[PDB]
Amino acid sequence: KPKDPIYVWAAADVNLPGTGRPNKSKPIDDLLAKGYDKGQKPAAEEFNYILNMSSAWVNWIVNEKFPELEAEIARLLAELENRINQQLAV
Amino acid sequence: LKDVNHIHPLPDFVRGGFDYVPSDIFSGKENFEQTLRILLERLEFIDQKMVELAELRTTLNAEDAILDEIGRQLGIYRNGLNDPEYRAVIMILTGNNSKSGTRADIIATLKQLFGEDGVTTYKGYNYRLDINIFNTCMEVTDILPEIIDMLPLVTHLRVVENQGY
Repeated sequence: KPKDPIYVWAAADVNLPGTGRPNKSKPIDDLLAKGYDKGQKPAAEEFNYILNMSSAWVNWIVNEKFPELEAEIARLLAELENRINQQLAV
Repeated sequence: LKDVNHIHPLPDFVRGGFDYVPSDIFSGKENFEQTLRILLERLEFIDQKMVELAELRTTLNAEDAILDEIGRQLGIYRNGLNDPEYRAVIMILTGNNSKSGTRADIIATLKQLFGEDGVTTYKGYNYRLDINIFNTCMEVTDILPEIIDMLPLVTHLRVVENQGY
């Protein structure tokens, strides 16, 4: 298992001092469809955005989705048992 | 061997004319010379300013106070541009009138704004074109509108600027 907590990249949403523009931006769809080439060069915004999206979704999967799915699993069984046992007592 | 532009300050203007004193009759009298020198030296100042009246009116050296007049004749208004880049836009728009937006052509126009190695251009399959800047000496957002104008009708453009490679 992974040994360390999962940090987000460029978590904050602020204007960078060097640029004065938001630290993250969506890459243009055309670039997503194909990616970089020899001559083409990466921009800071897209670079930060990709890693930020990856880390944020990893958080949402690990620390959010599984815990609540487990809680729902337990709750479903508890409610089913209650419903059945009511009739059984009847 | 000789400059074609004859508009220059007259070399040694002062000693000329003094050469027309007939036979040194007055030379060494220190009374007539001063009277003549005082009058002639006034023409020196006027003679000098005759050049700047022509030199300074060229678009290369024109100051902002009058550069606006040059731009006004061409329809390129100052808007919010400042002097160093207002000169650039004037050159860019004027140069656009004899262009065809070819790959070799586009490199030439960008050459005057970023030195020799300050710019490079990548090309893409579906109308994609890219511009790279390495040694910008002026703020680019205000120059951007023109950079679009000299491109084909259907170009797809990205702009990225950085210092150095």
